[PDB]
Formats: sequence, structure tokens, C-alpha cells
Amino acid sequence: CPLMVKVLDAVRGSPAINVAVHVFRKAADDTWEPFASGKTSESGELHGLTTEEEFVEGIYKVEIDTKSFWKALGISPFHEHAEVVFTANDSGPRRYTIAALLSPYSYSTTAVVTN
Amino acid sequence: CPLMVKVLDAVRGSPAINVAVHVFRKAADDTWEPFASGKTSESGELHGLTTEEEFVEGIYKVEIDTKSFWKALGISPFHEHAEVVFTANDSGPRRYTIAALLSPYSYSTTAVVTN
Amino acid sequence: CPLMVKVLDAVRGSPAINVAVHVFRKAADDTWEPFASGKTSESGELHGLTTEEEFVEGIYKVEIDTKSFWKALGISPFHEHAEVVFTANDSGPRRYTIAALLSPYSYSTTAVVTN
Amino acid sequence: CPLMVKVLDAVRGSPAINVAVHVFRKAADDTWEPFASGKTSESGELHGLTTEEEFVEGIYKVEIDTKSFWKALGISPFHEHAEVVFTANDSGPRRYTIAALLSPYSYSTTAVVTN
Repeated sequence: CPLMVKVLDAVRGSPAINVAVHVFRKAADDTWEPFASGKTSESGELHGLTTEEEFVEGIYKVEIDTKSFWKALGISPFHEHAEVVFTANDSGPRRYTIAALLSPYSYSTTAVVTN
Repeated sequence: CPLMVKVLDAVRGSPAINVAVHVFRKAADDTWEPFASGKTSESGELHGLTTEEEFVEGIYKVEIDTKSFWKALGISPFHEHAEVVFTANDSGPRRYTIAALLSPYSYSTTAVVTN
Repeated sequence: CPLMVKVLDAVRGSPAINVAVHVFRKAADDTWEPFASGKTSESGELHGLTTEEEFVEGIYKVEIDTKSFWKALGISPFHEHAEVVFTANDSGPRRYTIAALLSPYSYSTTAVVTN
Repeated sequence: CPLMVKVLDAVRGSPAINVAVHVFRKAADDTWEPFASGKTSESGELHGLTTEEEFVEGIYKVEIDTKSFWKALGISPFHEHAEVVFTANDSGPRRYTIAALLSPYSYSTTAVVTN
């Protein structure tokens, strides 16, 4: 599990469940290619996006579909999604946790990277 | 104006208005003594808490009454208040902006220290 | 001045100065088209990106070049840039402040929308 | 495990290890009484602070000793500590995770509360 995404709700103080997550990888022609996708669990976590073999060095974009999450709770939020763009495995394989903390008009995102 | 407090509302994406703010200075006995207080303005700021002459080196505590703020809105909050504790140091000329971004179950606070 | 961007440095507790900022508007083809850009000022703000007349309803992307900012400081950053994607809506009178608070492996972004 | 504290480092993108944590409970005479204390592990987590039996309803203060953490890394941070003040178990027993994300001049804290 070299990539995990975790999403929390700062309004209710709870994991954000069923949040859609899309991962893309920058291609040789400078375009964002689809890499993996999924939805968070009851714990607000999304495991199994990828394997160490497939998760090669590159520039990755993690898009968390925060608007649909808020809408479904009856809230009209400011952002369309939260996006996280980063270079991965450029020094060798690492394990990445991408965490997002969501409010209707604000979010924070943090990476925890372990060897 | 060496000390300013600014509060934002992450749920509505607005300044947090009429929020009570209390500042304490730590006394020789280790107890907190009242130092300055007020309510934030329509822009979510609180100016004029102290002067250069009164704001001497020491340990200060800024308490932001977040709980009454959320209660007025109708949103169950987690925290009793937000607390920012720091030592004022002389270093050269310095202005302190204590900012706070509020969500019902999360807050962040940042110090912006400039000349 | 319907759109302003403000960037703070969480590691030094200062405005983030000379940070490049690019704004894109989403075209009919779904591609991002350049819309406005600049660098933050000594106060960490970027004013004058657009006018009321040009800032019509649509989907916008604000990209903040955080990676070059940390590189200039000497601190290894995680992210390639910070990205804020949102729909501008008409609704009554409105001013948009996109704020970003930067750390090497974390950032937060908040929209302050006022009249 | 009705109370857990987790601390992350936003400069390195890593758990904050060996961070001292002190918990107090408000006493009938309005004073902060010592309740429990400990230090975060290699995972940045602190388990075993208390038991469901001892963790009665009340107002609790969780003090995270962020200054000593930064100093030991050679950084002179702004805050003395991060403090989290909240009412607990006022609707029945809950499980509380208090998370703190640390930068030298900024921090955020979030509570995740589960039944």
C-alpha cells in the first residue's frame, strides 16, 4: 500500500465517507493520464489505489471530489474539488498518505511520507 | 499597533464578526492576568488591544471565544475556545498578527510577525 | 477588485513574497485557458488580477507556485504547486479572497467571499 | 481507548515523535487538575492516556508541548504549546482523537469523535 488517501470532515468531526477520489499521472506528452480511483470507506480512508510495481516515479495529481461530498450533505461549498499535485518516488519507493481536512469554504491537505 | 487578532469562518467563508477575544499576560505567580480584550469587527479583526509601551516581553495567552460564536450560528462546536500561547520577544521592531481560522471541530492558528 | 490572492508562510510566520500565481478559466473544451497572473507583493498579496467586467461566472483555477517558493528558501517541499478550483457565482455583489497558508508538506486554502 | 492524541510535522511530512502531552480536567473549584500525560510514539500517536471508567464527563485541556519539540529540531517556534479545550462525554461516552498538525509559526488541531 504505497498510496493511501484519508479524508476528514471538520464540520462534524468525523471521517468523510464515500468521497470520490481520482488519481492521475503526468504522461510523456504533458497530459494528465488516469491512474487510479476509488471512494473512501467508513473510516474516511481509501486503500488499494495502487501497487508498488505500478506506482513508478512521476508527477501525480490526487483529486478529491469535495463538492459532491458537501452537496450530498445539503451544503453549497466554495471549491469544485481539492487537488494535490506532487512528484513521487524520485528518490526511490516511499509510502505516501495524502490527508485532507474539509470545511465548506476551506480545506487543508497534508502528506505523510515514510520509508 | 503591535498586536492584532483576525478570525475567519471556514464554514461560511467570511470574517468571524463579534467574536469575543481575551488576552492574558503570565504573572510572576504563573497565573494568567487579564491584559486586554474586545470583540472582532465586521472585517473579523480586533485592533487597538495594546500599545507599544504596554506590550513588553513576556508570555501571553490569546483566548478566542469560539464556542459562543458557533452557538450563535446553530452549529455544535467541539472546543470551549481557541487558545494561543506565545512569548513576545523584542528583537528589533515587530508587529504580531494572530490569525485563527475556525471550523466546528477544527481550528488553525497562525502568527504573522513583521516589521 | 473582485479577486485577490494572499499567501502566508507557516514556517517563518511571514507573508510569502514574490510567489508566482496563475489563474485559469475553464473553456468550452474543458481545457484550462490562461486568465491572469502575477507575483505576490511584500505583504504576500496579489491585487489587480482582473476587473468586474472580465470576471464573469465560470470555473476558475488558481495555481500558486509553492515549489519554487520553498526551493528559494532551501526547504524540500512535497507539492508541485497549490491548486484552488472553484465556480464564480453572481449572486449579488461579491469579492473573492483566496488565501493560502504554506508549509513544506502541508497547505491550507480558504475562500473569503464578501460584499 | 477513549482518548488518543496524534501529532504530525508539516515541515518534514512525518509523525512528530516524543512530543510531550499533558491532559488536565477542570475541578469543582474551577482549577485545572492534572489528569494524564504521556509522549507520542514513533507513529506520532499517544494511546493509553485513560480508561473509559476514569474519563468522566467534564471540561478537559490537552496541552501539546510544541515548543520543546521544535527547539530540539533547532527551530525557534512562535507558540509555547498547542492547547485544546473541550467538554467531553456530556452526551454519554465517546471516543476522541485529538490531532495536531505542526509548523513553526502555525498549527491546526482537529477532533474526530466517534460513538
